[PDB]
Amino acid sequence: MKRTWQPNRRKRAKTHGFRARMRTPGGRKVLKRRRQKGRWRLTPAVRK
Amino acid sequence: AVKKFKPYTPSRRFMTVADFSEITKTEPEKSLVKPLKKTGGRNNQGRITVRFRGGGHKRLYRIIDFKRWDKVGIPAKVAAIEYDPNRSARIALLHYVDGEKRYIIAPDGLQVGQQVVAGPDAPIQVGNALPLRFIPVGTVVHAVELEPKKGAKLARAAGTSAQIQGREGDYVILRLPSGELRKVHGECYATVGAVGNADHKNIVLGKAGRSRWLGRRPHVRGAAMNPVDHPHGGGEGRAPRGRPPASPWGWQTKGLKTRKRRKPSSRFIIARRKK
RNA sequence: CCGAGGGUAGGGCCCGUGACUGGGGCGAAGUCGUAACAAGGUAGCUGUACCGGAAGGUGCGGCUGGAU
RNA sequence: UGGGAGAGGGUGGUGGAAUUCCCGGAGUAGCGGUGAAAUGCGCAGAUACCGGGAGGAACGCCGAUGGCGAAGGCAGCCACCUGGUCCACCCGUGACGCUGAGGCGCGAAAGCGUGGGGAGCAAACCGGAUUAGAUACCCGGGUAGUCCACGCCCUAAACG
RNA sequence: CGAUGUCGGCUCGUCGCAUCCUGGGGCUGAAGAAGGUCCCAAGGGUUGGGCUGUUCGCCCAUUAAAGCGGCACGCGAGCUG
RNA sequence: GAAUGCCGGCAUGAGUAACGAUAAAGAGGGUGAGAAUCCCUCUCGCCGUAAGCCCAAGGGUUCCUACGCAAUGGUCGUCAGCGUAGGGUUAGGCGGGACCUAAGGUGAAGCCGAAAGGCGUAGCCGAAGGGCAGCCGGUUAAUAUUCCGGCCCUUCCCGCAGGUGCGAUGGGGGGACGCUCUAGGCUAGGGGGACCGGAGCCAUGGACGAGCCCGGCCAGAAGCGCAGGGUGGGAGGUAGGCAAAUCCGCCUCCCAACAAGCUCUGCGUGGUGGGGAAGCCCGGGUGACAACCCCCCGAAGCCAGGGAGCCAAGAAAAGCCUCUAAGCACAACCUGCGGGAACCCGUACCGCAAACCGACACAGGUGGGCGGGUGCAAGAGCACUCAGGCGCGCGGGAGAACCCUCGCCAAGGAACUCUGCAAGUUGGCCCCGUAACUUCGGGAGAAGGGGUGCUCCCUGGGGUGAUGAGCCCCGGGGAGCCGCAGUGAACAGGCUCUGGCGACUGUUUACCAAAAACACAGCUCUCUGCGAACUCGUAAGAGGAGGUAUAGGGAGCGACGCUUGCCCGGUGCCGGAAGGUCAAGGGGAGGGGUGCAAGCCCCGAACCGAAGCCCCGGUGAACGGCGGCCGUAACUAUAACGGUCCUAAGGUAGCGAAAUUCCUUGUCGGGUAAGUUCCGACCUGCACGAAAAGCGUAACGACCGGAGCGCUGUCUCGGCGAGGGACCCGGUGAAAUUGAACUGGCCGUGAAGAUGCGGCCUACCCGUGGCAGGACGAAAAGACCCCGUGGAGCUUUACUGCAGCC
RNA sequence: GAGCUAGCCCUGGCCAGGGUGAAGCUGGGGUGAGACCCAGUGGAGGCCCGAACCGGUGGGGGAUGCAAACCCCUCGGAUGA
RNA sequence: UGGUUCGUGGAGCCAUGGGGGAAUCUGGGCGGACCACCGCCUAAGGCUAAGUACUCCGGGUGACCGAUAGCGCACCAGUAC
Ligand SMILES: [Mg+2]
Ligand SMILES: [Mg+2]
Ligand SMILES: [Mg+2]
Ligand SMILES: [Mg+2]
Ligand SMILES: [Mg+2]
Ligand SMILES: [Mg+2]
Ligand SMILES: [Mg+2]
Ligand SMILES: [Mg+2]
Ligand SMILES: [Mg+2]
Ligand SMILES: [Mg+2]
Ligand SMILES: [Mg+2]
Ligand SMILES: [Mg+2]
Ligand SMILES: [Mg+2]
Ligand SMILES: [Mg+2]
Ligand SMILES: [Mg+2]
Ligand SMILES: [Mg+2]
Ligand SMILES: [Mg+2]
Ligand SMILES: [Mg+2]
Ligand SMILES: [Mg+2]
Ligand SMILES: [Mg+2]
Ligand SMILES: [Mg+2]
Ligand SMILES: [Mg+2]
Ligand SMILES: [Mg+2]
Ligand SMILES: [Mg+2]
Ligand SMILES: [Mg+2]
Ligand SMILES: [Mg+2]
Ligand SMILES: [Mg+2]
Ligand SMILES: [Mg+2]
Ligand SMILES: [Mg+2]
Ligand SMILES: [Mg+2]
Ligand SMILES: [Mg+2]
Ligand SMILES: [Mg+2]
Ligand SMILES: [Mg+2]
Ligand SMILES: [Mg+2]
Ligand SMILES: [Mg+2]
Ligand SMILES: [Mg+2]
Ligand SMILES: [Mg+2]
Ligand SMILES: [Mg+2]
Ligand SMILES: [Mg+2]
Ligand SMILES: [Mg+2]
Ligand SMILES: [Mg+2]
Ligand SMILES: [Mg+2]
Ligand SMILES: [Mg+2]
Ligand SMILES: [Mg+2]
Ligand SMILES: [Mg+2]
Ligand SMILES: [Mg+2]
Ligand SMILES: [Mg+2]
Ligand SMILES: [Mg+2]
Ligand SMILES: [Mg+2]
Ligand SMILES: [Mg+2]
Ligand SMILES: [Mg+2]
Ligand SMILES: [Mg+2]
Ligand SMILES: [Mg+2]
Ligand SMILES: [Mg+2]
Ligand SMILES: [Mg+2]
Ligand SMILES: [Mg+2]
Ligand SMILES: [Mg+2]
Ligand SMILES: [Mg+2]
Ligand SMILES: [Mg+2]
Ligand SMILES: [Mg+2]
Ligand SMILES: [Mg+2]
Ligand SMILES: [Mg+2]
Ligand SMILES: [Mg+2]
Ligand SMILES: [Mg+2]
Ligand SMILES: [Mg+2]
Ligand SMILES: [Mg+2]
Ligand SMILES: [Mg+2]
Ligand SMILES: [Mg+2]
Ligand SMILES: [Mg+2]
Ligand SMILES: [Mg+2]
Ligand SMILES: [Mg+2]
Ligand SMILES: [Mg+2]
Ligand SMILES: [Mg+2]
Ligand SMILES: [Mg+2]
Ligand SMILES: [Mg+2]
Ligand SMILES: [Mg+2]
Ligand SMILES: [Mg+2]
Ligand SMILES: [Mg+2]
Ligand SMILES: [Mg+2]
Ligand SMILES: [Mg+2]
Ligand SMILES: [Mg+2]
Ligand SMILES: [Mg+2]
Ligand SMILES: [Mg+2]
Ligand SMILES: [Mg+2]
Ligand SMILES: [Mg+2]
Ligand SMILES: [Mg+2]
Ligand SMILES: [Mg+2]
Ligand SMILES: [Mg+2]
Ligand SMILES: [Mg+2]
Ligand SMILES: [Mg+2]
Ligand SMILES: [Mg+2]
Ligand SMILES: [Mg+2]
Ligand SMILES: [Mg+2]
Ligand SMILES: [Mg+2]
Ligand SMILES: [Mg+2]
Ligand SMILES: [Mg+2]
Ligand SMILES: [Mg+2]
Ligand SMILES: [Mg+2]
Ligand SMILES: [Mg+2]
Ligand SMILES: [Mg+2]
Ligand SMILES: [Mg+2]
Ligand SMILES: [Mg+2]
Ligand SMILES: [Mg+2]
Ligand SMILES: [Mg+2]
Ligand SMILES: [Mg+2]
Ligand SMILES: [Mg+2]
Ligand SMILES: [Mg+2]
Ligand SMILES: [Mg+2]
Ligand SMILES: [Mg+2]
Ligand SMILES: [Mg+2]
Ligand SMILES: [Mg+2]
Ligand SMILES: [Mg+2]
Ligand SMILES: [Mg+2]
Ligand SMILES: [Mg+2]
Ligand SMILES: [Mg+2]
Ligand SMILES: [Mg+2]
Ligand SMILES: [Mg+2]
Ligand SMILES: [Mg+2]
Ligand SMILES: [Mg+2]
Ligand SMILES: [Mg+2]
Ligand SMILES: [Mg+2]
Ligand SMILES: [Mg+2]
Ligand SMILES: [Mg+2]
Ligand SMILES: [Mg+2]
Ligand SMILES: [Mg+2]
Ligand SMILES: [Mg+2]
Ligand SMILES: [Mg+2]
Ligand SMILES: [Mg+2]
Ligand SMILES: [Mg+2]
Ligand SMILES: [Mg+2]
Ligand SMILES: [Mg+2]
Ligand SMILES: [Mg+2]
Ligand SMILES: [Mg+2]
Ligand SMILES: [Mg+2]
Ligand SMILES: [Mg+2]
Ligand SMILES: [Mg+2]
Ligand SMILES: [Mg+2]
Ligand SMILES: [Mg+2]
Ligand SMILES: [Mg+2]
Ligand SMILES: [Mg+2]
Ligand SMILES: [Mg+2]
Ligand SMILES: [Mg+2]
Ligand SMILES: [Mg+2]
Ligand SMILES: [Mg+2]
Ligand SMILES: [Mg+2]
Ligand SMILES: [Mg+2]
Ligand SMILES: [Mg+2]
Ligand SMILES: [Mg+2]
Ligand SMILES: [Mg+2]
Ligand SMILES: [Mg+2]
Ligand SMILES: [Mg+2]
Ligand SMILES: [Mg+2]
Ligand SMILES: [Mg+2]
Ligand SMILES: [Mg+2]
Ligand SMILES: [Mg+2]
Ligand SMILES: [Mg+2]
Ligand SMILES: [Mg+2]
Ligand SMILES: [Mg+2]
Ligand SMILES: [Mg+2]
Ligand SMILES: [Mg+2]
Ligand SMILES: [Mg+2]
Ligand SMILES: [Mg+2]
Ligand SMILES: [Mg+2]
Ligand SMILES: [Mg+2]
Ligand SMILES: [Mg+2]
Ligand SMILES: [Mg+2]
Ligand SMILES: [Mg+2]
Ligand SMILES: [Mg+2]
Ligand SMILES: [Mg+2]
Ligand SMILES: [Mg+2]
Ligand SMILES: [Mg+2]
Ligand SMILES: [Mg+2]
Ligand SMILES: [Mg+2]
Ligand SMILES: [Mg+2]
Ligand SMILES: [Mg+2]
Ligand SMILES: [Mg+2]
Ligand SMILES: [Mg+2]
Ligand SMILES: [Mg+2]
Ligand SMILES: [Mg+2]
Ligand SMILES: [Mg+2]
Ligand SMILES: [Mg+2]
Ligand SMILES: [Mg+2]
Ligand SMILES: [Mg+2]
Ligand SMILES: [Mg+2]
Ligand SMILES: [Mg+2]
Ligand SMILES: [Mg+2]
Ligand SMILES: [Mg+2]
Ligand SMILES: [Mg+2]
Ligand SMILES: [Mg+2]
Ligand SMILES: [Mg+2]
Ligand SMILES: [Mg+2]
Ligand SMILES: [Mg+2]
Ligand SMILES: [Mg+2]
Ligand SMILES: [Mg+2]
Ligand SMILES: [Mg+2]
Ligand SMILES: [Mg+2]
Ligand SMILES: [Mg+2]
Ligand SMILES: [Mg+2]
Ligand SMILES: [Mg+2]
Ligand SMILES: [Mg+2]
Ligand SMILES: [Mg+2]
Ligand SMILES: [Mg+2]
Ligand SMILES: [Mg+2]
Ligand SMILES: [Mg+2]
Ligand SMILES: [Mg+2]
Ligand SMILES: [Mg+2]
Ligand SMILES: [Mg+2]
Ligand SMILES: [Mg+2]
Ligand SMILES: [Mg+2]
Ligand SMILES: [Mg+2]
Ligand SMILES: [Mg+2]
Ligand SMILES: [Mg+2]
Ligand SMILES: [Mg+2]
Ligand SMILES: [Mg+2]
Ligand SMILES: [Mg+2]
Ligand SMILES: [Mg+2]
Ligand SMILES: [Mg+2]
Ligand SMILES: [Mg+2]
Ligand SMILES: [Mg+2]
Ligand SMILES: [Mg+2]
Ligand SMILES: [Mg+2]
Ligand SMILES: [Mg+2]
Ligand SMILES: [Mg+2]
Ligand SMILES: [Mg+2]
Ligand SMILES: [Mg+2]
Ligand SMILES: [Mg+2]
Ligand SMILES: [Mg+2]
Ligand SMILES: [Mg+2]
Ligand SMILES: [Mg+2]
Ligand SMILES: [Mg+2]
Ligand SMILES: [Mg+2]
């Protein structure tokens, strides 16, 4: 049956995207942490 | 008249529609329609603030002239009477001799081809706008401004009307459709006559589907809920209210007056609604 | 082929009968009240409506077959 | 053809009196009600009086033993649309008539449906008295209804 | 109680005998036939339905008889639910 | 040495279950160290509204080719969506961008918020919507509307010529719209042809035939033809379309008018460019100078912005046209022609699936288009089959129990059982014919029954032709033939009587409840006069509503029919400007501290002083309530009646052993041979009752009861048969569980149910297929129960607060 | 965190075929006119049968599954809330 | 109301959301309600090194670890998943 993952590249980008993150004080701080952790990709890679 | 249907289906049995015989044109004036942004009950927060709404038939807001003193002395020919889905009432398409076309809430007894006019000097005839101070006392009137130059507010719904009961200084005394006796400013425009389509109230929807067409989504009794939801929630099996009957928000829904007491407009309200 | 009739199925009328139920007639030596006949002690009757242990009462309109 | 009387009917208007209610003014120890009372109303200011507003219903005097209609019925007043009927002329038609099983229409009040309207009145109902009891009569309240539009209902001491 | 699944039904049995039947008897207010009552006896047998979830019971038609109990009110790593 | 400890390794179960749809396989030939599994041929089966083809998501090299088989592949492997390497994605016209707007998002102005931030008409962003210029064929191992070929076309720049008041983000027009039904004429697609083309074939008894088999088109500017869409013309006036206006709107006259005209699109033809089968031969050659036509069927697609009807009344903006404004008129725009210019991104391959979402090459999920033929009334249904694609990534055997799915069955026909659960029966279409009841629609496919194939003969109406042949469609009437059987296979109601609940179609516990529950039209209370009430928010702002009492919010009830009684003491709500109480504050008699003093400081009575409560009254479709004892009638029984106590007032109508009745399987009647159920009554209703509505009600129901008919393996009562497992052999090979084990019965004993203690009895060692009584078997640190001064959700006249309102 | 799920908003798309035959319209009958009746036309509906599609009624299978909700048969809605 | 040890306490002091509202030294604040006395200080403007906190980085040193330890990572680790 229909499951929880229904990939959509626009939805993925317009939600967890870098521009979404930087728009919000919570999101900006997410990037801070991920960067501080040394994480290789601060934002979900998506194929545009 | 109100059209009745033969019961060839369970819900056709009680379903009744309007007669639509007063209607002359079946298309809206393109010049005068704008798209209606549907709200679905929700506000700018996205939050439902009025419940059980949405999914109504797509409708197109016909711009109505509630000022009408916008064109004093300038007459107009009643060109057509049209359907307006945005209101209980019917609308009339006025071809002003100025060339300008406008919509007004069609009064009861209007005529395709009759001419009307707004102004103090205007006759006391159907569909004519005047300030109240020039309208004869006792004459029935509709579409009344509440304050000067603020647009018609009172008596706009189908069949509704107000009657002048006398004057007192700058103000006059109106009997609003509710039955409330209120002081309206004498310089407020009103249109002699009563709103047409008086048969509106005698319409039986007939089915659950028709309510949906009107954007009215199903209502849920407080009693049919749980304690987290409604004050009337819970109870094993059915149950009486078990408290004073209340809204979902707790406030009492039987008899409790909610109009603000120190409201400045109290000075101009004589007698509260009756019945 | 038709055909007495037999068979399956479904209707219509009439008769007997039926837990129980409704009111009716007669019985009288019972209990309850006293509605009508006199102005019957609130004039009566009537169609209708509602109501009451019961007769009845009351409303609305009608008749005199109402005393004075 | 020429007249006439009349609450005959339908619709739209409009006029005064009175009751109730609301606001104002003035005034105070009771008002009300009955066979007598009580319930009720009244110093939280009633009743009685004056001014004003809202609203509904019914139309005093004329009014009469009267008029009209087939009956039910119909009453302040104006206009409109409309029926029946009586009189004179003796002019036209030339028996074209009377009656009427069925049929159709009308049909007081009460009652019903949808919607308005609601002052007075008032089934139901509540209370006060009377009573042996009083699910009545009398008294203070009071809901349908009484009123309008529309459709039913089709009864009567619808009687001369 | 770091779990010993519960009524009744179905299936499959097996056991006790305080025996319902059949077998052997004593007494009888046992003439006969049919019973009553106690004794010995567990080998085998102990039907089909109606009602109710029912066990139980009542009822129908039979029968030699339509026994009563134990086995975690036998049996859900066998079924039903 | 233990913590159901943590991390790792390795055991057990065990050569065990399984190896993923029962659509299916066999042989021959090649390759290779190795072949059931890779390649080739033949034979067989499966899908064919797909299991075929094409899009869009998503995936991201999986594409093609060469070389490989450690691992991945549920087996094998020489093969592969796997490993290595190389190659492959070509656009002014397809899609998106350099165009437009939708919700929404963002947001100059502005508003708000302790900060972070929240809003906000315009503008901008935003598309699978509007707009917009490419069709046919050929070519590669792999791309093509992209390369090539032919035939067409758009925009931009420049120039030429002719034309004109040119000129805009400004004005107007247009773009611009629903649902259902639908006309005319075409196209797509399809069927037939005795006509045209074609390699061939004559078998096995017949056929050299109007024989069989195969094919008989595609695109194409201008012009023309057919079919449709769009659209009135001229003048005069003009005060409106926030400037201007010759445009638009409005008024008037004159013509035109269901036409014509002008214009746009579709289809046909169209110069020209292509394609072109079966068979045969080693993807290509051939067929072939291929033929390329006629008749019929015909769309849901095109003409289209067509028509009609209906109510629930059906986007925007740009492109486009027109109007003018600054400006500018040797400029500009328009029209034709010519030359030049035309960028970015995508393009492979999967795409109902082994490449997407499901940890898997997972019997699941995934939007749009195409989806042929014949037969069955029709159709996308069903059976077969074309094209195309597959036989499902372990096999070979055996022919036990048992399980699954399926077939049949003597006599009986529900005796089964909680229940006809299940399985039978019934089954499409044409005709005949259909009851109570009813809201007159229905109930109704009621019920029940007759017909159903084929052959010959006769005749009727339609469509396309022409009015005829031919084709196709819809019939009618005779007379015959065969079988057990004619919707001969597949797809396709069992029916009736009667009660409860709910009016009804709908909705719901995603993953144990689809119901009587929720919703529902409808009814009634109630709040709200508009900056509405109410809701969200600290606010701004929103929703309500661009609505205005025939409206909007809240509550209850729940189509409809007939109805909805009595109690206002208490609670709630509404009204009451008296009275009583009541906080801050006003007031300051009086009293105090301190100072030598004026002074400073402090306590402080009467008195005034809101809402709220008290208080007076109203209110039930507001929260709610709606008694008891005793006496009494020509026999008994009973109580119309009376008496009394209590109450705020003591249940009205209707209904009642009921979705309610404890006693209870109440009593009586019905049905049955027998009825704790069911239906009808009765009423001492433990403990119905009138909008938490009362009582009924046609129709409706995968709701829950009762009965009968029909038919049945449900049963008496089981038997046989089929396939997939189970079993055997080859390949691969788990799992929970597991203190260690050399793990028997009885009777006892033992923490009270012993393989493990005692006494007996019995017992050679080890397996395999089977059954489940025991190991208080496995699983889950019992959901029940209790306990903990454990935790949560919910309630209130518990406490104490806060928002909110006064 | 609304790529599952709930509701709403914008913009698109889908629902083979068959059956029933409301209003209306026309013609006729009827009447003072009517109401109304009758035939033909017409094509309404939370209308009927039934695919796609949306469901999830009963049974069986499955239960270390093909599957952390599947499979077979049966059944509901299918122009509409 | 907050701050201070100060929870309304006899509650001053410092700060201030509301209302009232001065004076310039003969001004004013304070020394724990208040009054006197004796004293201390000069509010409603601003700036100011050093001594102090921390350790991304660099270095030195360990009765610190020695690959289940020591940082999550000694290894291409905030990676694979
Ligand atoms: Mg789905
Ligand atoms: Mg996941
Ligand atoms: Mg996307
Ligand atoms: Mg997208
Ligand atoms: Mg890096
Ligand atoms: Mg109709
Ligand atoms: Mg019906
Ligand atoms: Mg109508
Ligand atoms: Mg339209
Ligand atoms: Mg529009
Ligand atoms: Mg527009
Ligand atoms: Mg917004
Ligand atoms: Mg938001
Ligand atoms: Mg009208
Ligand atoms: Mg209404
Ligand atoms: Mg109504
Ligand atoms: Mg509603
Ligand atoms: Mg509701
Ligand atoms: Mg609930
Ligand atoms: Mg909640
Ligand atoms: Mg609550
Ligand atoms: Mg409750
Ligand atoms: Mg609950
Ligand atoms: Mg409840
Ligand atoms: Mg209850
Ligand atoms: Mg005002
Ligand atoms: Mg008497
Ligand atoms: Mg009397
Ligand atoms: Mg009398
Ligand atoms: Mg009595
Ligand atoms: Mg009375
Ligand atoms: Mg008189
Ligand atoms: Mg007379
Ligand atoms: Mg004469
Ligand atoms: Mg003569
Ligand atoms: Mg009458
Ligand atoms: Mg009357
Ligand atoms: Mg009384
Ligand atoms: Mg008495
Ligand atoms: Mg009275
Ligand atoms: Mg008389
Ligand atoms: Mg336990
Ligand atoms: Mg013995
Ligand atoms: Mg003896
Ligand atoms: Mg004897
Ligand atoms: Mg003997
Ligand atoms: Mg003995
Ligand atoms: Mg024995
Ligand atoms: Mg034995
Ligand atoms: Mg025995
Ligand atoms: Mg039974
Ligand atoms: Mg015997
Ligand atoms: Mg015993
Ligand atoms: Mg026991
Ligand atoms: Mg047991
Ligand atoms: Mg037992
Ligand atoms: Mg079990
Ligand atoms: Mg059991
Ligand atoms: Mg069950
Ligand atoms: Mg159960
Ligand atoms: Mg561990
Ligand atoms: Mg083996
Ligand atoms: Mg084993
Ligand atoms: Mg085995
Ligand atoms: Mg095996
Ligand atoms: Mg399997
Ligand atoms: Mg199968
Ligand atoms: Mg197989
Ligand atoms: Mg097969
Ligand atoms: Mg070989
Ligand atoms: Mg096919
Ligand atoms: Mg590759
Ligand atoms: Mg490949
Ligand atoms: Mg390998
Ligand atoms: Mg190898
Ligand atoms: Mg290798
Ligand atoms: Mg392998
Ligand atoms: Mg696998
Ligand atoms: Mg590869
Ligand atoms: Mg090109
Ligand atoms: Mg483009
Ligand atoms: Mg550019
Ligand atoms: Mg753009
Ligand atoms: Mg914003
Ligand atoms: Mg700003
Ligand atoms: Mg686009
Ligand atoms: Mg394009
Ligand atoms: Mg091509
Ligand atoms: Mg290529
Ligand atoms: Mg020009
Ligand atoms: Mg110009
Ligand atoms: Mg323009
Ligand atoms: Mg057509
Ligand atoms: Mg073509
Ligand atoms: Mg031969
Ligand atoms: Mg063709
Ligand atoms: Mg003018
Ligand atoms: Mg202008
Ligand atoms: Mg001009
Ligand atoms: Mg052509
Ligand atoms: Mg060729
Ligand atoms: Mg050649
Ligand atoms: Mg040749
Ligand atoms: Mg040739
Ligand atoms: Mg044709
Ligand atoms: Mg169609
Ligand atoms: Mg159209
Ligand atoms: Mg724009
Ligand atoms: Mg100029
Ligand atoms: Mg560029
Ligand atoms: Mg490509
Ligand atoms: Mg592909
Ligand atoms: Mg699928
Ligand atoms: Mg598809
Ligand atoms: Mg495919
Ligand atoms: Mg594949
Ligand atoms: Mg997959
Ligand atoms: Mg994978
Ligand atoms: Mg596979
Ligand atoms: Mg799959
Ligand atoms: Mg699908
Ligand atoms: Mg068929
Ligand atoms: Mg089907
Ligand atoms: Mg099929
Ligand atoms: Mg096939
Ligand atoms: Mg397989
Ligand atoms: Mg049989
Ligand atoms: Mg039988
Ligand atoms: Mg039975
Ligand atoms: Mg069944
Ligand atoms: Mg069949
Ligand atoms: Mg019958
Ligand atoms: Mg039939
Ligand atoms: Mg044959
Ligand atoms: Mg069928
Ligand atoms: Mg019952
Ligand atoms: Mg229901
Ligand atoms: Mg349903
Ligand atoms: Mg569920
Ligand atoms: Mg759940
Ligand atoms: Mg669901
Ligand atoms: Mg779950
Ligand atoms: Mg669940
Ligand atoms: Mg259901
Ligand atoms: Mg109702
Ligand atoms: Mg607003
Ligand atoms: Mg608003
Ligand atoms: Mg608005
Ligand atoms: Mg309810
Ligand atoms: Mg009360
Ligand atoms: Mg009260
Ligand atoms: Mg009271
Ligand atoms: Mg009282
Ligand atoms: Mg109050
Ligand atoms: Mg006083
Ligand atoms: Mg003093
Ligand atoms: Mg002192
Ligand atoms: Mg007060
Ligand atoms: Mg009540
Ligand atoms: Mg109470
Ligand atoms: Mg007696
Ligand atoms: Mg009673
Ligand atoms: Mg009974
Ligand atoms: Mg009860
Ligand atoms: Mg009990
Ligand atoms: Mg009982
Ligand atoms: Mg008994
Ligand atoms: Mg009997
Ligand atoms: Mg039962
Ligand atoms: Mg009964
Ligand atoms: Mg009894
Ligand atoms: Mg009840
Ligand atoms: Mg109640
Ligand atoms: Mg009932
Ligand atoms: Mg009825
Ligand atoms: Mg019923
Ligand atoms: Mg159901
Ligand atoms: Mg069997
Ligand atoms: Mg077999
Ligand atoms: Mg074997
Ligand atoms: Mg013991
Ligand atoms: Mg024991
Ligand atoms: Mg033992
Ligand atoms: Mg030992
Ligand atoms: Mg065992
Ligand atoms: Mg087993
Ligand atoms: Mg053991
Ligand atoms: Mg066990
Ligand atoms: Mg266990
Ligand atoms: Mg478990
Ligand atoms: Mg634990
Ligand atoms: Mg525990
Ligand atoms: Mg639980
Ligand atoms: Mg405690
Ligand atoms: Mg304790
Ligand atoms: Mg606690
Ligand atoms: Mg708690
Ligand atoms: Mg708030
Ligand atoms: Mg409030
Ligand atoms: Mg969603
Ligand atoms: Mg489709
Ligand atoms: Mg259809
Ligand atoms: Mg029509
Ligand atoms: Mg239809
Ligand atoms: Mg339907
Ligand atoms: Mg259906
Ligand atoms: Mg299912
Ligand atoms: Mg279910
Ligand atoms: Mg089966
Ligand atoms: Mg499961
Ligand atoms: Mg179905
Ligand atoms: Mg439906
Ligand atoms: Mg819709
Ligand atoms: Mg403090
Ligand atoms: Mg203290
Ligand atoms: Mg302090
Ligand atoms: Mg301050
Ligand atoms: Mg000093
Ligand atoms: Mg200070
Ligand atoms: Mg001090
Ligand atoms: Mg001191
Ligand atoms: Mg200073
Ligand atoms: Mg500093
Ligand atoms: Mg220094
Ligand atoms: Mg420093
Ligand atoms: Mg270092
Ligand atoms: Mg070392
Ligand atoms: Mg290591
Ligand atoms: Mg480590
Ligand atoms: Mg080591
Ligand atoms: Mg580590």
